[PDB]
Amino acid sequence: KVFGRCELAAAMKRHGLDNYRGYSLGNWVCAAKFESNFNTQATNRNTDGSTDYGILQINSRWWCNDGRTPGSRNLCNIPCSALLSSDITASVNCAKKIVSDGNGMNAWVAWRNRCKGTDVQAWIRGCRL
Ligand SMILES: [Cl-]
Ligand SMILES: [Cl-]
Ligand SMILES: [Cl-]
Ligand SMILES: [Cl-]
Ligand SMILES: [Cl-]
Ligand code: NA
Repeated sequence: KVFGRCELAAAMKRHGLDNYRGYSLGNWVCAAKFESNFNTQATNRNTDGSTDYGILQINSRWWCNDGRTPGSRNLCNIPCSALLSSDITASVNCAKKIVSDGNGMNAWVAWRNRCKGTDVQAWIRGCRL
């Protein structure tokens, strides 16, 4: 599923991401835009053999099991394929664990390079929330 901007904002708000660990909703929408272009089916392979999955490009090196990342962890206790669903619940719940692990949203490279320090409220401007 390719979300619209306001559609995704509303879904993330319903799932408790607005101001989660102090990160306003626009931070999460901005991260999703630049990580996946709002596409739940996005995958990308990393140099070390791990793979990033879904709307927030969660990495199999630490967070999910895809059966092809030897020596990795599965800290969200999910198969990576669950992060590709049209229902974003699994991605949001895993993202909550990630952002709570000490480094905040700096875990998302695209957030750090394209969202951090910008006017992220623009990503939810005009949306009915
Ligand atoms: Cl957009
Ligand atoms: Cl915001
Ligand atoms: Cl594995
Ligand atoms: Cl949902
Ligand atoms: Cl933080
Ligand atoms: Na893994």
